[PDB]
Amino acid sequence: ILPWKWPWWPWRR
Repeated sequence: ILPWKWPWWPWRR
């Protein structure tokens, strides 16, 4: 599944 190195954490935007 997708890795875990994505940037800009995903918040309740």
